[PDB]
Amino acid sequence: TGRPEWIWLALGTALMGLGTLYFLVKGMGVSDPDAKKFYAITTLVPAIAFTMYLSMLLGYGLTMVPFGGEQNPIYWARYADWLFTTPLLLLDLALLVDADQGTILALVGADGIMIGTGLVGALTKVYSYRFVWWAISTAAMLYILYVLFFGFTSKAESMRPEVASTFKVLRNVTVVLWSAYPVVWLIGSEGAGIVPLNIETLLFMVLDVSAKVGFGLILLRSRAIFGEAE
Ligand SMILES: CCCCCCCC/C=C\CCCCCCCC(=O)OC[C@H](O)CO
Repeated sequence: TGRPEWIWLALGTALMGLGTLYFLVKGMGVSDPDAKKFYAITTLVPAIAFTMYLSMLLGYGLTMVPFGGEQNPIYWARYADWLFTTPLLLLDLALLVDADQGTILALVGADGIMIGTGLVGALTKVYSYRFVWWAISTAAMLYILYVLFFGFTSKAESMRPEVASTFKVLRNVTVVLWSAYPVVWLIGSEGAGIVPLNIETLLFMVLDVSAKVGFGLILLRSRAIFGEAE
């Protein structure tokens, strides 16, 4: 409670934990193999985020990085979370549209580059270089968003209508929410430092819960997750 952002870390921990438990209960008894994949991916996402939020709340997922002549508090646990949860969210989208394996690898690999370069930027001690890493990570994000809109055209013709509808909604949620992350980083403690760490933590908490629990609620309530069966 010594760090003002503790309240948002505590709320994030609670919301990710509750979301995990809800998805775990909701997925009980699901037998359809396709739906099992979506429940597994979508329950793992907030479960991982729960552990990383808790690690930030308890102080383990925080480190001090010297730059700008200050000791800057950097929550590195965010990147350990996103390293696994962001490819999993992309996998949800890719499986919906029955993406080619090559497209899945392009997405997951670009996503690993996005998170890894974000982590390097977050830990870099030379201030100006932090924004070089931010730019590379943003380029990887833009590549991901490009694929989400322009890499699935060969699947549109054979796509079930409920699949197309749910994918379109989830893709729009993804573009809007994922785009905000580089902005928050750029203006917050890890970039220019014009927004204080407590407001940055609040912003990432709203984004994370929306991108994980909100996204999951939309996906797991849809008929698109079930194979077409009589
Ligand atoms: C001047 C620096 C130039 C280098 C900047 C690199 C840094 C990372 C930037 C963007 C991510 C690149 C993602 C690379 C993954 C591309 C995979 C691919 O090409 O997939 C095509 C295939 O047809 C399947 O759809």
